[PDB]
Amino acid sequence: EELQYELPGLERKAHECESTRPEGPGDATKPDELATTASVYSKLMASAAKLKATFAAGDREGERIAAAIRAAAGAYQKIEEQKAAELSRQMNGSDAPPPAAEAVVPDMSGIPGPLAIPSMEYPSAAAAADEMDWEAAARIIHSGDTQALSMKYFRDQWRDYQSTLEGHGRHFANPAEGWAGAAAETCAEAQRRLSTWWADMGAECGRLAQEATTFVDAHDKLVANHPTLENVREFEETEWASEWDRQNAWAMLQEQSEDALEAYANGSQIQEIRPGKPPSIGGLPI
Repeated sequence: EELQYELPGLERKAHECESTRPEGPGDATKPDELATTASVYSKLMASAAKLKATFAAGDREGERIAAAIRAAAGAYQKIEEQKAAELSRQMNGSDAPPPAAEAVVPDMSGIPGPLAIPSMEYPSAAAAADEMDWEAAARIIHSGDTQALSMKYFRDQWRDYQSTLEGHGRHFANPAEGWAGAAAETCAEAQRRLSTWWADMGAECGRLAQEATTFVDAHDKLVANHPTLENVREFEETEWASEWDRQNAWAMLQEQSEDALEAYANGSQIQEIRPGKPPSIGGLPI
């Protein structure tokens, strides 16, 4: 596979590899102060943080491929000068001895290394959630955002970032024009890895959104089935026929709360998002 290159084509490709990735998802706040809510929330935030840090490592790799491409181009530039010099000495009857042919493996030595992906310890829920009083729980639920709008926006943002990252991957998928040979194939391979990984990162965006969806759906259901703060008022303002009736009411509402919180604990269980690091290009042959 004979070595062919077009130096501007190599620039264009290094340049595409440096394409700015659009700013990612914003942050989010908890819908309420329930222990279950804090637990699921801190998990989703931890996944989001892990993804953002991972994406930053990805960026580093794009820049490394660019630098590798430019190192190649630099090497081909030297080859081009030698060939021209060699052709000149041959044509102007120099008859200096022709220089020895020495292959040159592009110099990678100044290219930045892979980016560290900081360790984040993933939060773990309570083995058995605390029992709660229904008025106390209604208060906690309804003093927050019973619509979990922040979390829902967070969910929307991550979901929609998936297509961004898939799009971003395509900056890498195509090999440079007019480049052929071992290095070109190696680099195309590295690009395919990085390009494919970005698409995987997009899919992880999808997975985080599904996890968030699972959470906000569960929270919606919690708000719907749990006694309301208005139920607290209504319990007081209601003229109860007898005290016995009143106590059965309290019990019923208490069991409503317990059942809703139990369903919330179960239904909002989510799984850790563990994205793999990006591929790191090595160095090109010659």
